[PDB]
Amino acid sequence: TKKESFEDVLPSILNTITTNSELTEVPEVANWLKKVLEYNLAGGKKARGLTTLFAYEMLEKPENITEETIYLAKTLGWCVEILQGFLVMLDDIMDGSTTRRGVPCWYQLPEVGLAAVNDSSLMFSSIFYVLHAHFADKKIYTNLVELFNESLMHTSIGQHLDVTMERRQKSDYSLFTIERYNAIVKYKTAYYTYQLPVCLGMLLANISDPVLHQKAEDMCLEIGKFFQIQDDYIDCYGDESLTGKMGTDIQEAKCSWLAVMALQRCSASQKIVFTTCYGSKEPAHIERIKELYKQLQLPELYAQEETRMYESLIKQAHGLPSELSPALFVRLIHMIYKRNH
Amino acid sequence: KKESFEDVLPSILNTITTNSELTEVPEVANWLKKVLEYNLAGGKKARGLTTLFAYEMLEKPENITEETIYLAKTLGWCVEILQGFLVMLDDIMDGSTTRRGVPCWYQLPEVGLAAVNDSSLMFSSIFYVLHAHFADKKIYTNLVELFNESLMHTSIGQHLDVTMRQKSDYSLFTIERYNAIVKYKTAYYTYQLPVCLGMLLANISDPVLHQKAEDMCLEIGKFFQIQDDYIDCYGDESLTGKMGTDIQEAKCSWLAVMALQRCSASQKIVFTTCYGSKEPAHIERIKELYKQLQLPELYAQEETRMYESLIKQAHGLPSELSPALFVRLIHMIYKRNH
Ligand SMILES: C[n+]1ccccc1CC(P(=O)(O)O)P(=O)(O)O
Ligand SMILES: C[n+]1ccccc1CC(P(=O)(O)O)P(=O)(O)O
Ligand SMILES: [Mg+2]
Ligand SMILES: [Mg+2]
Ligand SMILES: [Mg+2]
Ligand SMILES: [Mg+2]
Ligand SMILES: [Mg+2]
Ligand SMILES: [Mg+2]
Repeated sequence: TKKESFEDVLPSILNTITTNSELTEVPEVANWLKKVLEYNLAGGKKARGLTTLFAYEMLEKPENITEETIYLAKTLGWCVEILQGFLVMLDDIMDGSTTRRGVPCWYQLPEVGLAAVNDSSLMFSSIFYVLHAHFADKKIYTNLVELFNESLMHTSIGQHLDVTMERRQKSDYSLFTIERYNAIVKYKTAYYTYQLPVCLGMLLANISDPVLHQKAEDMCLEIGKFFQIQDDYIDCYGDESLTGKMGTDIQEAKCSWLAVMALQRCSASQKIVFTTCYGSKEPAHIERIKELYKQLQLPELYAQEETRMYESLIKQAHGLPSELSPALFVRLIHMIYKRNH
Repeated sequence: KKESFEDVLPSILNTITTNSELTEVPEVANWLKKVLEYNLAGGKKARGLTTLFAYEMLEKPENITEETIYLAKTLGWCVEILQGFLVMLDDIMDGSTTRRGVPCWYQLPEVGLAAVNDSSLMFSSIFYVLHAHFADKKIYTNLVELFNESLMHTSIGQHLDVTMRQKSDYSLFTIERYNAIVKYKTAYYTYQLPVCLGMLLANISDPVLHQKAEDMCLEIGKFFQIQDDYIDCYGDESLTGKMGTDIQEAKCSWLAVMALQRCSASQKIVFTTCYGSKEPAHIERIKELYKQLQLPELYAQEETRMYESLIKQAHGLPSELSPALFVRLIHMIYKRNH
C-alpha cells in the first residue's frame, strides 16, 4: 500500500536531518532528536504526508513522474508530518492533554516536561534542513520555504483564537458563534491539513498559475473546516482505543462545533446548566454536558451535517478545472467521510 | 546609534500585519502587536546594533546609502525578534520570574503556557519582514537560511543546557560540556548571526573570511555567556532586570564548573547537598561557597585574560573583516554589569 511506501523513507529522512546540520558535531543532541522524532511521528494514519504524495501523483502527468520525484513528494510529505508533530507537541501542552497515539503526550514524560518546548523547536527547524538539502538549487525553493513559514503563521493565528483566555469570561459564551468557529478552524486546521500538502503537490508538479492555486486553496479550506468539525465530534464521542487520545474539549471550555451547536438549541434553563458545567474538570460536570448534548440531539445533527457537507464538497470537487484533478479531491473527501478517528 | 535604531520599530510592526494573513484577523493582529511591544521593549538592543555596526564598518563608506542603512536596521530588528522568541521560551524552561524589570511573558495571567503559541507568532514574523524587504534581492535565501540555522543552533545548545545531572552526580559539569553549551546556545545567535548578516549586506561572500569571522564570533560569544553566568549570581536585579535562577535550576554555569574545580572533599558534599534547590538557605549556602572559593576574584581575572586574548585575535584579523569592528564589539561588553 501507499502508507508502507511512504513510511519506508522515514529512516532516510532522519539521516538527512543530522548530516546536513551542525547535529553532525553533537551526537548527544543528534541521538536525542532521533528519539524525539520517532516518538512524535510514530503511528497514526500519516494522512498529511499521504495527501502530499497523492496530490503530486494525481496532478503531475504520469509521463513526468520518476522514482526521484516520488522520493521528493514523500520527503515534502514527511516535512508536513514533522510540522504536525511540532504543532501537536505544543497543542498538547496548551490543551492539558494526557495521551496521544495511545501513549503519554511527549511533555507528560518525566524525562521531558516543559523542555518539550525546546524539542518542538528542534523539530520545526529540521524541516528547513530537509528542504534546503533537496531543493536549494531549484526554482521552487523559495516557494517551499515561504509556504512552510506561512503555514506556521496561519496555524498560530488559529491557535491564538482557540486558546485565548478572552474567548469566554465565566458564564459569557457570547463569542461561541459560527463566525468565531469558522475563523478558528480555517486558520488552525484547514491551512496545514489540506492547503499546505495540496499546494506542495502542485509546486512539485510545476503548477504555478495563481488562479489554479486560488481555486485549490478554496477547495482545501472547505475540506479542512469539515475535517475539524469531525475532529471536534470525535473528541466527545470517539472511542479512545481507536483515537489514541483522551478528549479535553469540554474540560478546557473549547469553542468546539458541539458547544456552538448546543448553544443554538439550549432552552433558557439548559443554557444555565451549560454555563455552570462547561469548562470544568469535575467528572460530574463533564458528564452533565455530555448528557445535554445527547438531549439536544447533537449526534443526529452531526450525522446529517456530515452528509450535507460531504455532498457539497463532492459537488465543489466536480466543478474544479480538470488541471486540478477533480478525482484527487473527491478521493480526499471520501477518505475522511464517516471516519471514527 | 540606539534611538536611530529604535525609530524604525513602528514600520517593522506595520509590515508584520499588512504582509500577512493578519489583515483578515484584527483580534490576532492586535494581540501580536502587544506581544511584540512587550517582548521587544527596553534593553540595550545590542544584537540589533551589532548587525547595523557590522554592516556600517564592513561596507565601504562610498556604498552606504540611507536605504542600505534602513535595511541593516531592519535585519537588526529581525535579530531582536529572534532573541525575543528565544528568551520567551527560555524563561519557561528556566522558571524565571522577571525580565527587563517586568514579569516574563509566560508569567502573565492571561498568557501562561499559551506563550508557546506567541513564540511561534514571533518567529514566523521574522520571515514576513525578510520577504517584505529582501524578496527580490540576491541575498534573500541566504538571509532566510541564516535565521533557520540560528534556530537549530540555539536549540541544540538549549538541549545541552536543560537536559535532565543525576542527584549528586555532577560528573558532566566539565569545561568540555560548558564550551558546547555556550557555543550553540549563545555564540551563534548573539554574534555570528548579526556579523554574518552585516557581511551579507556588504556583499562579502568569500568563505575564508566567513570562517575567520565565525571563529572570532564564537570566542566572543563564549566570553559573553561567562559574563551572563556571573551576572546571574552577582548582578543587581535593578540593573539587570531579571531574577537569577542558575543555582536553583542546577545549571552547568561557569560558576558551578569553577566551583567544582576548587572544592575540597567536604566542599563538594556541601555543593551536591545544596545546589539545585529552591530553598533560600541552600541557595545562600552555594553563594557562600562561591565566595569562600574566591570565584569573584577568579572571574575578574579571567574576564581580563579573555578580553586580552579576544583583542589579540581581533587585531590579527584580515583587514577586510575590520579588526576595528571586533575591537569595538569587545569594548562594548568588557566589564559590563548587565
Ligand atoms: C487540529 N489541530 C490544529 C492545530 C493544532 C492542533 C490540532 C490538534 C487537535 P487534537 O488535540 O484533537 O489532535 P485540536 O487541539 O482539537 O485542534
Ligand atoms: C543567553 N541565552 C541563550 C539562549 C537562550 C536563552 C538565553 C538567555 C539567558 P538569561 O535567561 O540569563 O537571559 P540563559 O538562560 O542564562 O542562557
Ligand atoms: Mg488538542
Ligand atoms: Mg488545540
Ligand atoms: Mg480535537
Ligand atoms: Mg534563562
Ligand atoms: Mg536558559
Ligand atoms: Mg543567564
